[PDB]
Amino acid sequence: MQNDEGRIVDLYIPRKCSATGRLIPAKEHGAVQINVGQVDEHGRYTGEYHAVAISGAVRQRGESDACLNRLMHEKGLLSF
Amino acid sequence: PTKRRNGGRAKHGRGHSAVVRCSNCGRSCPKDKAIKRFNVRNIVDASSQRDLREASVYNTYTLPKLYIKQCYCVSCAIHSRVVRVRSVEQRKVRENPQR
Amino acid sequence: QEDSIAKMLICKAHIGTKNVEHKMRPYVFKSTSEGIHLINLAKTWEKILMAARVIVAIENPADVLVISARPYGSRAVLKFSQYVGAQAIAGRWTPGMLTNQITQKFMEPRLLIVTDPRTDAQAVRESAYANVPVIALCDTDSPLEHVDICIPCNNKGKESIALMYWLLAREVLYLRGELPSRSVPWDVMVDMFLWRDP
Amino acid sequence: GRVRTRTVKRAARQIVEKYYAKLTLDFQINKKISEEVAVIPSKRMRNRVAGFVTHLMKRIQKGPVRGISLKLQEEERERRMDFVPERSEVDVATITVDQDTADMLRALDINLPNVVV
Amino acid sequence: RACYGVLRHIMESGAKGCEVVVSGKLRAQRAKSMKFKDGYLISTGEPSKMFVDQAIRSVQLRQGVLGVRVKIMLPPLPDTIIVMDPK
Amino acid sequence: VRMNVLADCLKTLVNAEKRGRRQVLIRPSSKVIIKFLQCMQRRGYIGDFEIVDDHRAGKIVIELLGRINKCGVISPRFDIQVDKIEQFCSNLLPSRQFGHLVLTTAYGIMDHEEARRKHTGGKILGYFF
Amino acid sequence: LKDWVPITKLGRLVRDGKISSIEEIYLFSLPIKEYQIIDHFFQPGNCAAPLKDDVMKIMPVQKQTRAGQRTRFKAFVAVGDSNGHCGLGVKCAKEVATAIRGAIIAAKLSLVPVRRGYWGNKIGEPHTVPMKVSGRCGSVRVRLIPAPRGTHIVGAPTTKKILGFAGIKDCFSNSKGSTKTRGNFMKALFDALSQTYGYLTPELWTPTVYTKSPYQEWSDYLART
RNA sequence: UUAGGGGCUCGAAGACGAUCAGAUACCGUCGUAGUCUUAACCAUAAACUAUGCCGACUAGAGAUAGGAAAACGUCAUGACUUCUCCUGCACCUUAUGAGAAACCAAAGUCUUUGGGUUCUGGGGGGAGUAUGGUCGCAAGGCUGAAACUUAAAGGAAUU
Repeated sequence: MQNDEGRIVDLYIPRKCSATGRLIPAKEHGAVQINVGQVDEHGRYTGEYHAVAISGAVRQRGESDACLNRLMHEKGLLSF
Repeated sequence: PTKRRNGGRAKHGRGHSAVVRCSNCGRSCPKDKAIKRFNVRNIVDASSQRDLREASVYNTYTLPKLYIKQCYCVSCAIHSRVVRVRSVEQRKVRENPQR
Repeated sequence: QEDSIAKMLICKAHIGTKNVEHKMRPYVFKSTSEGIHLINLAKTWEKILMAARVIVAIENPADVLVISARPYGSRAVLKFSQYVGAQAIAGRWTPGMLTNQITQKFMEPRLLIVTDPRTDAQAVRESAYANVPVIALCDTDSPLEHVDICIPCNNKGKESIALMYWLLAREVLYLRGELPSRSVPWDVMVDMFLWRDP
Repeated sequence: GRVRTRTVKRAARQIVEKYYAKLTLDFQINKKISEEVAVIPSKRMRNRVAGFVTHLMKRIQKGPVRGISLKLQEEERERRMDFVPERSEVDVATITVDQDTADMLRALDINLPNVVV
Repeated sequence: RACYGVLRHIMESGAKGCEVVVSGKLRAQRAKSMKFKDGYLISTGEPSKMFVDQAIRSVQLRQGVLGVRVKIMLPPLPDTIIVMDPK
Repeated sequence: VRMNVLADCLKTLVNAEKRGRRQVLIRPSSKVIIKFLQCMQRRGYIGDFEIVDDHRAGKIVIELLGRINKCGVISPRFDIQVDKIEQFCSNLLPSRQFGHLVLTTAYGIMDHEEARRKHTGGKILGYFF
Repeated sequence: LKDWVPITKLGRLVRDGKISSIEEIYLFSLPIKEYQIIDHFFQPGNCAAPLKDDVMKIMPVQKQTRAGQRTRFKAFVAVGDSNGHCGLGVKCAKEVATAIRGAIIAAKLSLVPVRRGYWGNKIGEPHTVPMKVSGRCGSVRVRLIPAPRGTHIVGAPTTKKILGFAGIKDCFSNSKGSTKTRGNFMKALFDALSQTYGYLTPELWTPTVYTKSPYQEWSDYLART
């Protein structure tokens, strides 16, 4: 949301749910943000991670986990 | 408003069911909506039947049971306390009490 | 590696119920005669490797909960609270933990873990008021609604619950760096996680 | 009836938590004991709480009682919690599989020592 | 505004609880008794007469007389039992 | 029975959009739909799509993103006169800034933004935003 | 007045002054449970500007029980600071002033940010509902439409106030259904404005950054009591 | 209802006997038309799923009726078990889908408003009345007003 020349007007940007790509509003208290930690060789290790967020619209279906598998198959660390 | 989704008659894809007369009232109700208790029972109670086991001819005898199918009117049932009446939540259950 | 999959046979963790949910169906395979369904034991252990990496990457481990209504969880969960330094509840949950600030058992966790989402559904309902991601040990019966990250096992067997909470604690510890090498299996036995009759 | 209110319950229940030592199953020492440890204003109330203290001590004698912190059981509950045998698994090498359960690993791979009963 | 100010002083002073009733007509021709209460206040028994203190006055206005009650619970009760810790 | 082919497919699309599917198949497919989907695809509202060549009307399978709030159809296909493209989208579209009317014209199927600068109206077909 | 003892993770962080402003809370979608959190951000003079509260309506409600009737008063209160922040709250109580206290507390707790747009050309601070946004509550449909600058607000007097407390300068209101029930009408108007951020434009097609939460970055403070 | 058959039982009318202040009713005992059938009429019922008819897409589980395919399946062309497919009457669970709510896989996909089409409604009475028309052997059916009247009728839930 720009105007005239630069200056991103408005306050903040709503997070976009990974599973549906649909924006999470202010008062969705059923929203989630997972952190999943990486590992080095013979790890061990955390602190570097893949963040991922999903809305309460997706969760109350029961389709949270099936989509969250897809979002960490493409990263590498599952093999479904 | 609909007090029952069913309507209490339990009829689907007919347009016309069979009819039965109530065993007490007299009333023509539909067979589906009748409310029926098939009362099997032996003839001489339980306490009184030992007289027949004492008195009788033959070494043992099975006292043969009386088989009747009662059919009721709703109004005859609720008066006679076969069904009485239930809450809005507990209405929906269709199982057997006294299996 | 192979040995966790070998131990899952001794658990009877591959066994589940007659009825199977639509969501839980992918894990189950080759339903047996008698109408009992079997779980892919690769797909169980791959999701403990998932679920360990979620629990690690939390700074304070006390912000994790572990919950169980059923009494087979009670000795299991209270040993889990030692090694991963987490809060723990057993028995009756008392709703308005996560809502209701005034109540003196007001806990505001980041992550939440459950045995069965069927038996303590009231915990899993309350997670959706406070932005708390769940983890669950699912059976083929149990629902996935407000459940992130299933770990599909036998829930009802008293052996089988322990031998998940053994593998998580062990899995979490290696990630944590608590265990220096993977030549040793572990110091502590399985049988600290169990349940006894008296 | 002689049902006791929560003010009568709480006081008698709190005594056996912490002052469990001392008082015996006997009543007439407990009537005296209750008064000294804690304030009780009236004479009728001191018997009614002390009767319920001896009722709890009988129930503690009979079995383990719910709702009492005492912690003696915990000290002794933790000794049950502490104990462990040799092992309930890796026992012994081969595991009693079935027709269906063995054919998981034949499809899935992972080689192991197995049985087919 | 007046009755809260009187109720605030006795609560600040270190009374355990209180109430203040005002009967009689008020913004109306029919009578309508307003009631104000904060902190617990027993009504019954011999422990009423000691541990409460209670008072009543008249007060006279253009349209009629108002009532005014006050009742104030004070700080060895019958009901409460304070049990010691042994160490 | 089945009068508008385009009208069925956009309801099929917008349902399985709101449910939140990765990809959907539609049927029976046509020359109009691929051209209607092509002018969504320029503006960046859906990804790729295949069109299986079964020996029949055919099935169109689209990859899609979480981007279309809605697409619809205006039966009857009204005529509009370049003056009156501005009057329609004031009524129809959610704002003046974003969204598209889309309308068949003798220089091909196109958006109302393209129909203004080519300077030719035609029959209105549908919309999306 | 007064030094409240913060309860919960959010309460502790705000008093210390670790979280900067409420857009950080609204991003990660965290429930604000005490009103003392939101009292902190809107400080007098400092706030620019302080939150303003107006009492929309007072309605007497009666329950017929046994002998006599008991009447309680239900107080609708909207509250907002012009510049995109608005709220809507209700409470009932036996006296009138005791309802309005708790109504203002509930209004602050249900405080929602409102994005705002330009109607065509886009120069010099936004002034409108950015698209045609509907809201419903209980057979009251309300539809807010962008208007050109200087249009002002077109709508019911009730409509002017709670769009006024958002900061929306220009509108065209429509209103189907029974607008007589002001309890439903305010909720319908309010839940329209709540959905403004929820609606996805081509301006927000770019994939998100994912910053750390305020729960994450100030975890080590929340270890100690 | 009309004209022939048949007429057991039940039974609008009618008859007495009870009950009651009265009781032309409930209850009881008789009992003609009718009930049944061939040949014409009549054309309405809470004729109800009080939800028009085709079409697309939305969500699962277990039953069930009909047909079809598979299994070294179990017992003797068929019965049963396990599994999939369409086509039926439904049922349970749930919804960031809808609704005023009751409730609803349709009453969903509708202010983010347009797949095709038939019929009907516009506060409550007056009134389904009056008059005219037309169908009917009649009973009545279909079509169908006004003067005057009135601030509420009506729906779903709560105490």
